[PDB]
Amino acid sequence: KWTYFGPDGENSWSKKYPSCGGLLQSPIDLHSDILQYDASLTPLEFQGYNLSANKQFLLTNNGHSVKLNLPSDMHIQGLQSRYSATQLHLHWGNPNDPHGSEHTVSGQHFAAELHIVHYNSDLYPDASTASNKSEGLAVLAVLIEMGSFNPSYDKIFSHLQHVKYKGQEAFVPGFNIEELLPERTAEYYRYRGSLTTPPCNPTVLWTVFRNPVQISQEQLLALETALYCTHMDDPSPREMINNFRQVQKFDERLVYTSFSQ
Amino acid sequence: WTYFGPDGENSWSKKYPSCGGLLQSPIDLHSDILQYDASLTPLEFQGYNLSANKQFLLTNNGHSVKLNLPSDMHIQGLQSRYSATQLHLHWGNPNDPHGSEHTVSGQHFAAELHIVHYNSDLYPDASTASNKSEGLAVLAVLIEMGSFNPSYDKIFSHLQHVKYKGQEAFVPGFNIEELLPERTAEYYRYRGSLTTPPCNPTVLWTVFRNPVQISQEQLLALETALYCTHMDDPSPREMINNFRQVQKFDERLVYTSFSQ
Ligand SMILES: COc1c(F)c(S(N)(=O)=O)c(F)c(NC2CCCCCCC2)c1S(=O)(=O)CCCO
Ligand SMILES: COc1c(F)c(S(N)(=O)=O)c(F)c(NC2CCCCCCC2)c1S(=O)(=O)CCCO
Ligand SMILES: [Zn+2]
Ligand SMILES: [Zn+2]
Repeated sequence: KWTYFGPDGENSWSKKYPSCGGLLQSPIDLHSDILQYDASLTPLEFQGYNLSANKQFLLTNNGHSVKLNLPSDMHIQGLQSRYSATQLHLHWGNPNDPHGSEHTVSGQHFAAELHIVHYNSDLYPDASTASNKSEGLAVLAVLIEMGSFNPSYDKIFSHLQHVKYKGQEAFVPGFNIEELLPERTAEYYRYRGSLTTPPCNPTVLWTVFRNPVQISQEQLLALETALYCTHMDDPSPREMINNFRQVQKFDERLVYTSFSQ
Repeated sequence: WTYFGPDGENSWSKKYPSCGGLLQSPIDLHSDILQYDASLTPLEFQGYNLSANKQFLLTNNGHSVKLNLPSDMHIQGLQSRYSATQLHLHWGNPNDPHGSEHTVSGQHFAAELHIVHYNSDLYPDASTASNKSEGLAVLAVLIEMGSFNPSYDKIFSHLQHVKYKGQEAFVPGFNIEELLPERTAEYYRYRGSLTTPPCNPTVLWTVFRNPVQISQEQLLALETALYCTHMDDPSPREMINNFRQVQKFDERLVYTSFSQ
């Protein structure tokens, strides 16, 4: 029953989910004082991201976000283990305040954020097993700005009126997930953190790409208005808006960058 | 309660339920939520010129450094008189010297001064006022780096004597209005909360628009002089990063006394 607003909102998550009050929490504000270049942060390789358009992938409203399941033959390499994709999802604001990224850059929110969740498939047989192990998860984050219409993101957003309510599922034809990534993916921020939702496990290696992508105001409005956190038959409906966590204290961490300027 | 580890701000709501309730402070003061309000006339700071012949208690309470203030000191210009009770500060650390509580357009200032007052027309003391309607009013001064500030030094020159939790020192009276910035007529105003436990949503906030300056050495002194542990603690903890993260603030406004 955790939420982003009211008595079950984020200042209360730790009452039920102790790690949400623990160390290494995400998201964070990316600002100069805590950035340090690291020349070892070489480019990731995106393997099997080009999903067949003749296949289909499950889109689910889970009550907290909209997620797309991804196949385990999709991987990132370049890490010291190979990590396999498990799902992607988004975080966003609301129609009257389209400023719902989780990470901030120099104190500013972007309109939204995409997360592509992977797990260490060298070591673990599924993401649920990996999720409570050190470096078990690797999440890629793409900052999203209001801008031009994005046909690639629309391959997801065009299905939103079919997963309006919690528990609903739809199919999305495959497409090349690398189309959701920004330019110059070799340029990224890297840090050790956590899930940004309960149970807040501090088991995530985060990669936030330096450059944002754009989606239109109309795409953001669809994202911000189509979805509910509640079931179709709930007599107390709740709009799925503002589903981002506030940024967290650093706890002495630095953020490492693959770019020096 | 603390500002880190297991007893840090995400856990305050366990013992202090209002920390997970409504109207929480601090917040980001940013353009899209500001609205000019002509009713926001200047405050008057009365009895702020504290007698040099009196002394005022400075404490390290393990969370900040606080200076007790006398109840004859008050704000005029609100519907009720709000009498002073104490002032204190919030700051970051030398590696990231940006520890204000409020932010402006997403940016932290170096530090922030709060002068806490209570509604003495309605309530007999600050403790009684603290959980009641219209109970508290806090003035906030944003602090940045710049030239040396002799007035802030009237406080900071005492910090070494309150290095550890529980320690105290006496500060001779001075003019507290010297701690306020230029053009105090220009301010942000909103209804919010204490930024520490118990987080009561009973604070009328006034954040002055313009910051003050202190020197690099003054800011470093503030950031390095104090511990949040008692002197005999075999595991000392520096008092740094003693600010709360900004809170969500949806479907409201911060009112401004200025439009331009
Ligand atoms: C939108 O919610 C998120 C979420 F925000 C994040 S984030 N931002 O990447 O940390 C997630 F990683 C996940 N998924 C992970 C899947 C792999 C491991 C299994 C445990 C859940 C984590 C999810 S979730 O949709 O699955 C809901 C999890 C509720 O506990
Ligand atoms: C540094 O801690 C603060 C503090 F941050 C704030 S803030 N930022 O102005 O909301 C405070 F107001 C207070 N003092 C108030 C005094 C008047 C009412 C009695 C209850 C305590 C609030 C204090 S305190 O040093 O006294 C510690 C209180 C722990 O409960
Ligand atoms: Zn996420
Ligand atoms: Zn304060």
